[PDB]
Amino acid sequence: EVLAAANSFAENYSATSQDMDLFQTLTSCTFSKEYAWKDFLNGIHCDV
Amino acid sequence: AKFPDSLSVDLKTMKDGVYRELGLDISLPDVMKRIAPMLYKSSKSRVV
Repeated sequence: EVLAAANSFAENYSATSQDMDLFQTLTSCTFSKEYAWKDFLNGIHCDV
Repeated sequence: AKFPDSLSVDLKTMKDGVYRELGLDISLPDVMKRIAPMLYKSSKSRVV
């Protein structure tokens, strides 16, 4: 039922500027100094 | 104008519809001043 409700809500969801801002808030940087592990691992290379 | 009384309603519909499709708002002068109005129906009336 939760999955069905999620599908029903997402199929009829309209993007909003405030919702975009809050999603970016989630995506944006943090109040604590965090190391960017994603681009570090993406750009890393190991040699034997 | 042709139907002057509906101009304010048309403005509000422009404000909300473009906001619905794309996050940018036209109340900001930079977008509405030139960038958005490019999507208008021209009156050149080419004949082929």
